[PDB]
Amino acid sequence: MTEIATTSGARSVGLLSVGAYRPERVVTNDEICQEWIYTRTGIKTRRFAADDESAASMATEACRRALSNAGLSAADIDGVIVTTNTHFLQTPPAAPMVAASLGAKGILGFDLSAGCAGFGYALGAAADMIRGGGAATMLVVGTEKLSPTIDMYDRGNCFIFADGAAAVVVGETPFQGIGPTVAGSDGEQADAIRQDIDWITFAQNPSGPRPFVRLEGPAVFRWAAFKMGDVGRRAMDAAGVRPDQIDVFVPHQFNSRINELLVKNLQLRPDAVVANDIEHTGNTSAASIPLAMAELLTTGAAKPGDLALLIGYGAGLSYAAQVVRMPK
Amino acid sequence: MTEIATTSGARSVGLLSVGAYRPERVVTNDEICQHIDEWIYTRTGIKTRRFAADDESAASMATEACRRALSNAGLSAADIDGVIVTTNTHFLQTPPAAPMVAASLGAKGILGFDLSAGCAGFGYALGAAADMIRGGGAATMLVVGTEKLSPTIDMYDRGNCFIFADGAAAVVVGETPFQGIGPTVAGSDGEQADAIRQDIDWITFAQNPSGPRPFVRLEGPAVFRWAAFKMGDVGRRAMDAAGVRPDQIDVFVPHQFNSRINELLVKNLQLRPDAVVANDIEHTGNTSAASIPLAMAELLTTGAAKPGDLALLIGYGAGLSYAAQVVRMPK
Ligand SMILES: *SCCCCCCCCCC
Ligand SMILES: *SCCCCCCCCCC
Repeated sequence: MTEIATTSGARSVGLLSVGAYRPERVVTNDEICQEWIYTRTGIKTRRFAADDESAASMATEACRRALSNAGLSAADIDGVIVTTNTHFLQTPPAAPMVAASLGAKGILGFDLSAGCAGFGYALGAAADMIRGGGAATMLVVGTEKLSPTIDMYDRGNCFIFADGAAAVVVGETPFQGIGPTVAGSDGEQADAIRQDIDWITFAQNPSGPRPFVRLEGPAVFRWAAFKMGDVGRRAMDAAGVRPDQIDVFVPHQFNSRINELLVKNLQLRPDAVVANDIEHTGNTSAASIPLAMAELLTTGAAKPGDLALLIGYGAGLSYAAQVVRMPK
Repeated sequence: MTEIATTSGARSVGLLSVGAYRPERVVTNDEICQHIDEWIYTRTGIKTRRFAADDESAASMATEACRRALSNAGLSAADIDGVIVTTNTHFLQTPPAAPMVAASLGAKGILGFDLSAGCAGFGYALGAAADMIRGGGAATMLVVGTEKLSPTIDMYDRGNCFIFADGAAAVVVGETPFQGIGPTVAGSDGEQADAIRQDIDWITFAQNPSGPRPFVRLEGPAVFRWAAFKMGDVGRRAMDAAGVRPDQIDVFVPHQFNSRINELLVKNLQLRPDAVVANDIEHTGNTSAASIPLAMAELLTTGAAKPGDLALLIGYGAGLSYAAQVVRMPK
């Protein structure tokens, strides 16, 4: 029964920085179709990536900005996790591609897919790896090129999804910066948000329709609005923080009315800042939460060290939540 | 500034069991390779491999492997707090497979995500699961490598038609009396991402689906050279991290990519003459993320390895990615 070593890393880990990338093309409600969109969803405009851009290329840019904001270079990073739904290759994964693009072609890394909640899972996994001693400093980047997956004839969701990327640096902090991860799924509602035709079935029958994103609105709305408050409470309990201590709330930027209901259910202070990046960023799935954090810090709405509650929710029916201290 | 709480989990974690699902369709070298009518065997060690049915998926096979893993641990779905699915052949951008897998086992509600790191998916997934359990995020998890690679194969690709295959195998990861999973050794060579790849991205394809379709492409010489050059060091780093010597390893479970690579690695790692070396590749081929746990499953089934034998795992593949650890054999 030979000894296998037990190891550990730094106990206190937090967000050292965030960097964000949004593509340049402003897309209006009048272009992604064929008066009440803003009212119903909270969206006015979104950003679409260029043809030559990819989830991977945007991840690279966000990571560059996150390193710069941390006072770090790529040689300081031990690992990278890319989280996404729009890396349109079965292999290779985007993480080593990003690693090489940053000039650290040899560092560990993998891709994490958990629908919209990928970021919360990816954060928790980096936190755990570092505390476990598998790394000291990591990049976690949510990146999405959703624009090509949208059926422009589907008024059900055509105005929802968008493009962009955002990265956080995660590493040793003087005090705990990332609370315990509260996560879960509802695999019985896997169909509620989906690619409608798998790629192989499509490739094997090219005379058929191509795949696009499909959404089941009432079922999604119902689930989020009514279960996400209890998830938020578990995240606050686990972190040992009270609802009234939360300065910033970053729900997934999926729909404004869902997020409005959550705020009331969660019993946060009246002055708690609630992320509304959705209005000019739309729904950027895995990139949503860190894009919203960056946006709040940019505008002055949040400050480094603010207590933020993050709740990711979406496809698979997956959610991941945690309390953090704001970076930068 | 009030301080954020931390949680804690098990210190000592291990592979409690393995469960293996192999689809029933047996495929010979003749059938998958247009160019061949015995050298494929000599050059790679592959004689046959299993192909999933048309109706089967990476997700469906994962469920089956999970059921078997649970039964092999004497546990139920009630005992699992998390599932990581690792694959390269879940052919949906969304939804992920992990939640539908969890539902399939009656553990709807439980956390889960999919992990992709080419062939090295399993080692990263095993590493991630151990980390999560020690961090207090879960107490007992399923980690399942699953692959339906058969429909990605170009039967005219003389360099790779014979390589890839279907299967799934899961491990139950949980608290043990003594440390059962050593630290994770991992890394990449992102500058060689094109070495193993889908050749046409899905969106580029979606715009011209009546033209050429995507298939798996592999630059074999490049991959052979890199594995033979690099994996010895990788193996040594995993043993060093676990605090073990080469002569202490009982079972060597390298990725089932090519038998000749794996022989070169045995010699390079300086393992014991009598160290048991995984050769599941012979009738299973390269099942990517399912390879290591399927190979563990095979050594146990044949009784070539026993539960508790000290094992060295090395995964290597696309991305150019690798992930390694010393573990005790499950079952
Ligand atoms: S909440 C996550 C939504 C992500 C959707 C991925 C795109 C699916 C359509 C592929 C054509
Ligand atoms: S070593 C990892 C091999 C994974 C191959 C995934 C399939 C890519 C081609 C899809 C058409």
